Formats: sequence, C-alpha cells, structure tokens
Amino acid sequence: DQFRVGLARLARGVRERMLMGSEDSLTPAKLVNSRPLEAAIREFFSRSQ
Amino acid sequence: SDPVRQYLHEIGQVPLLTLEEEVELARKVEEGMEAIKKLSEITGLDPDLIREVVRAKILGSARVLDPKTVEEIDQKLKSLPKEHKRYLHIAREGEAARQHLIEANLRLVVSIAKKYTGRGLSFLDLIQEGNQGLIRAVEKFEYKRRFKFSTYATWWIRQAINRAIADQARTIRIPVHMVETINKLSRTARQLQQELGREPTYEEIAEAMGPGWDAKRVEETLKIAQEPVSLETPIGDEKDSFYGDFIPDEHLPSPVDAA
Amino acid sequence: DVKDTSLRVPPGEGGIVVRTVRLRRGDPGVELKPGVREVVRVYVA
Amino acid sequence: QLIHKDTGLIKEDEVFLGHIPLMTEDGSFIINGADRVIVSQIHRSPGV
DNA sequence: ATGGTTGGGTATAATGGGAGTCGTCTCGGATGCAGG
DNA sequence: CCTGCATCCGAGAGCTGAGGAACCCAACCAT
Repeated sequence: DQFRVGLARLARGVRERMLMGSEDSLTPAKLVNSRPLEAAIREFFSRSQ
Repeated sequence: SDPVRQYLHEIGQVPLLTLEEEVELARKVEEGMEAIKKLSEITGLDPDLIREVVRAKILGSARVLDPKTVEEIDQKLKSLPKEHKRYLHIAREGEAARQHLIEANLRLVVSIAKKYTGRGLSFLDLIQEGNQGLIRAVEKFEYKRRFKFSTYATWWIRQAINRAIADQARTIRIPVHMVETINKLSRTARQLQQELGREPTYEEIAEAMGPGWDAKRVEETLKIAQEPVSLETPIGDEKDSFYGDFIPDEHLPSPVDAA
Repeated sequence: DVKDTSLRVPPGEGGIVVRTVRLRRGDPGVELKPGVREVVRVYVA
Repeated sequence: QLIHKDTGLIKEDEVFLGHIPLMTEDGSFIINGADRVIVSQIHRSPGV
C-alpha cells in the first residue's frame, strides 16, 4: 500500500515532466524521479505506528 | 469555508477577453501613461503624485495623501483650458483599462500557480504572488509587438512566484543565490544517485558540481539547508509527551552556581 | 581555552567495559549527519 | 519504455527506483541499524 | 576592496484544485420547523 | 400569535512511569 502511494506520486511527477518538457528529446531516465517513492518507503518503515 | 473555491468563483465571475478587447485595453493603458507624463510636464508636478491622485479618483470613495490635497490637485487639473483636459480624460481611461486588464487576466495566474504546490507556500499565497507578477506584467507590456498578453505575462508571473518561494518558504531566511545553490546541489545529487545505483558521496557531488567545489563546501552547504524541527513534535504513541519536554535550559544559572 | 565535555558513567550504572566502536567520516558505509566528525560507542557489561 | 504516440519511436531504459528493506530469516527488519517488527492489522473487510 | 546579498528582467502561446472520510457516546444549549 | 420537538454543533471523557523542481546580469552595502 505504501509502495502504491509512492508510485502514484512518482506517476504524477512523470506526467508533469511530460507536459512541461519537450517531446523531441526524451528518455525514461530523465522523466522518472524516485524521490517520492523512497520517501514513502522510509516513512512507512521509520514512522508508521 | 474553503476559500479556494470562493476565490475561483469570484475569478470566474469575470468574462475572458478576445484579441480586440485585449489590444484595445493595452493601447488605452499606454496612451494613459503617455497622457500622465504629458500632464506632469504641463503642470510641473511629479508623475507619481499625479498618477496616484488620478488613480484615487478613478477607484472612488470605496478605497480609502488625504482628501484635501487630492481634491486640491484634482481642481488644479480642472483649471486647464483645453487640449489638456483631453490628456486627463485619456489618463482616466487608461487607468480604467489597466484595472480591467488585470481583472480579466487573473485566471492565467491561477493556471500557472497550480504547478508550484508542495514547496513551502500554500496555494492562495502562490496565487497572490502571481497576481503581483501579473500587475507588473500589465505595467510593462507593449502591444505594438503584436504579441498575445499571456506570452509576456507568464514570465513575470513565474518570476514573482519563484522569488516568493525563495523568500518566504523557510523559518530561517536564506539569501536567494544560496537557495539556488541548494536546489542545484539537490538536482546534481539526485542525478548522480540515479546514475550510480546508490547514494553519492560528498566527493562525487563536489566533482559533479564543478570547479571551486570540494567535500567540505558540500558538507557546509548541506548543513545550512537543514530546517528547524518543532518543539511540539509528539513523542510516543500517547498524546502526553512532546519534544520540548526533553530540552533543558542552559542560560539561567543553576542554584549551585548562584550559591 | 578548552573545557571538559567528556562522557561519564551516569549515577547508578557501571560495570566492565567490553567493547568500543569508533566511526569516522570517510569510512566505508558510514553516513554521519552533517557537521559530525566522529562517533564513539562504549559497551559496558 | 517510452513510446511516441504518432511517430512510434521506442526508447527503453532500466531506471534505478531506490531501495526496499529486506526481511531477515527470522522475520524482522533492520531499519537505521535497529531491529523492527511490522505488526499485522485487523480491520473491517471490504464488501457489501 | 572583496565577496555577500538584493533587485530587475527574460516577448509564440499558455486563462477555475485536490486530498479525502467515512468503527464514539453523551449532554446541553441554539436553532428552525411542525402543530394548535 | 404561542408552544414543543427534531436537528446540529461543540466540548468532555483517571493517575503515574517510560518513550524520539531557472538563470542571468548588474549594482549596493557589510565588513
């Protein structure tokens, strides 16, 4: 469940990068920002009750 | 409640503009500014004072310099024989056009500002700073170039939003340039991690940043970028223990030291 | 121009020192918070 | 895989998504050097 | 006299959001609506 | 006109101990 929340945040970021960026020169590594996913996993394993 | 929907309703209660109306309003504003400077030359007074009194008379009694002096100068402007009351008329029309242009273009501000959420400023603060940038753009726009108003206004709206974020997002204020340094450092570290498959070290971040950057400087920059924590952070499952309950006072002398 | 800030045994504790660990900045796998130079741990049995 | 809707160009890459904690043999986790257990939760089942 | 910090500007066109919360039990008053 | 009766909102719910996301250029005051 926490992984899904982080992945949804990552998808939102990728969508914003798609819309703001230029479609001519794009590769998956530039769009994907894994900071929210790591943040969600850390949040679950460190601060969940 | 929910002030966001309220503001959106007030915003949508004003119709959008077509190209004819927008170019007409921009031309009216430009001619109003020219008429203001011509009137200042004729009467010998400052352009700022005359602009302020003309704006006061346009906005009316609803918007609360004092009535005595503004009425004095407004009557002095009525003392002009001819071909100068015309300049006064174009000045007033240009100010009305400025107001209408800002009101009609308020929606672009919201559309731009909706992409800067989650960076330390609430949505309505972003909207208000975007409005300030929009007012700037109306001030500086030039319709002769046959450019749509949004094209020029977007730059100023973005500038206002970013300057506001860099100025008001942290409890401890950090200068703008060093905020940009922090953001650049974060981006560089993130790309280094993406390429490396693990968190980079300070040496690698320093190498990636470029000349004049070493591990100690990176460490200091990451040190100052720490945000303060709350003295009211709860500790434990029960709502009976806070963070500040564990922090002693070191300033006041103890009874032993006083004795 | 220096003063004592040493680590001492709290009241009611003590025992035999069985282990010590020193972690310094730059050691492999060491992630010290910024500003911290080194960490010393003592295990007392 | 990034695909163009009209052109049809394809660019494939393997992206590092981060780290996932691993459960030890006995069934616990090592988080920031501390041993931790995730406790199962009981809740109303979804349905009608 | 040097960095540290602050202000202004970038011109194709762009013009109404988003996370969420549903397993408390009572009581006393404030209040609007039903009746006569 | 009066009255009572659903309806809604807000404030309560024991003590102690332990727990932790643009960039550039140009000028201006501080020291």
